[PDB]
Amino acid sequence: GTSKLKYVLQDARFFLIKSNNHENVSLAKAKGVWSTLPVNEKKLNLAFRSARSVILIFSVRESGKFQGFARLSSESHHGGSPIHWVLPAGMSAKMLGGVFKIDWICRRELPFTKSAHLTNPWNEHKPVKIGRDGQEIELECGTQLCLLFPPDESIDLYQVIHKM
Repeated sequence: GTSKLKYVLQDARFFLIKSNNHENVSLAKAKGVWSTLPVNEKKLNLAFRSARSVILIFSVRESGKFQGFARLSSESHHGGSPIHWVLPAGMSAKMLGGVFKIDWICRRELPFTKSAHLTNPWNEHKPVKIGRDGQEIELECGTQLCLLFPPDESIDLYQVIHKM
């Protein structure tokens, strides 16, 4: 192991990402990309310039779990190959912001039952599973949450460390 993970998480910022379907998290895991609505895009871009690591912690709505976490490797950008997200009903791709490149740190899941002792001061000290898409997670809560995930032995944090 956990030592390189702790190094990556040192003074990181953390954001809760809520997806309405597994297809979008699967696409993000395969392609190393994420896109969000402009209100969250602006916050993530500010954070990316502001901290050594910005960590996105993903949860599919109604799943009762987190599906993993990843680190921003870029600010948002436009003009690339279109990602075929499964968009919510009535949503258009034009409504989205740009695309963030992300490096996955853990692709394993964590059930909410394992994070019940962690509350987020920035969301009224509600359990950290609770929050709108884009809710920032306070440093200590987010660090402890990420350390709860099962180790993902497929990932080598050496290359992510060099991006810091």
